[PDB]
Formats: sequence, C-alpha cells, structure tokens
Amino acid sequence: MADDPSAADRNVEIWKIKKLIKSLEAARGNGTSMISLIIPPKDQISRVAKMLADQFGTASNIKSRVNRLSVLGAITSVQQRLKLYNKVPPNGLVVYCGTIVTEEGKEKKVNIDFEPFKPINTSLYLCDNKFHTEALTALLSD
Repeated sequence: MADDPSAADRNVEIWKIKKLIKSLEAARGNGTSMISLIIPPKDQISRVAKMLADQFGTASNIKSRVNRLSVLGAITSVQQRLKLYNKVPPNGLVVYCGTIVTEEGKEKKVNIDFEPFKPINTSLYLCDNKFHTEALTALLSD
C-alpha cells in the first residue's frame, strides 16, 4: 500500500535479478565458450542432458585447443545444474556460463544456474563467445 513489507521484497528481487542481467550482457571474452540457454516450463530437462552430451563433439572439431577445452567446461556446468534439480518447474531452469577475459587477458568462468521466478514461453540456445538473456530483457520492459 505505502510502506508494506512486500514492497521491499519486490525491490530486492528486481535488484538482484537486475545484477545478474547487467553482468551477463556485460560478459564478453575471446574464446567461444559462452553457453547460455533457457528452459521454459515445457521442455524436459532430460532431453537437454543428452542433447548437451552430444554438443561435446563440436569442441573436438575446434582446432583451437584453448577453445575446445573451454567449450567442454561450459557444457559441463550447465549439465550439472540440470541433473541437480532433475525436475521441470513452472518457472523454468535457466543457466549462464561464459568465459570473460580481463585486461591482463585472464578468462573468468561464471558457473551460475538455478530456477528463478522468471517463467519464459520459449526455449533459447545460443553460444558464440557472448550471451544475452532475452527472456529477462523482454520481461523487464513489460
């Protein structure tokens, strides 16, 4: 109404999710290892476990060992969180893992995954050394 408790809870909620977004979009590197996909309430996580397992082959083709190995690490993380919950919630389960190089040129793997309160209506999968949570973006504007 004016100074209710729910109000504050809302601010912190948006502030948190907002932090993960600003970082993601601001997360860029050099080696193709930015695995980011969205699993809405409809796609069986299981189908992803195996689907990702095959993706590993793509790395084998990557001449650049640095990238090949890096790619494997990403798919590995997202694969972990997947089996972790081993469930398909209504809010969905999104994962974000990419390699960002700093000034010195040191890559940073951000292994983060969970089922937030951001239900999507379409699965997405794109990895090209840079990701961008469309769901969170579009959902934010509203």
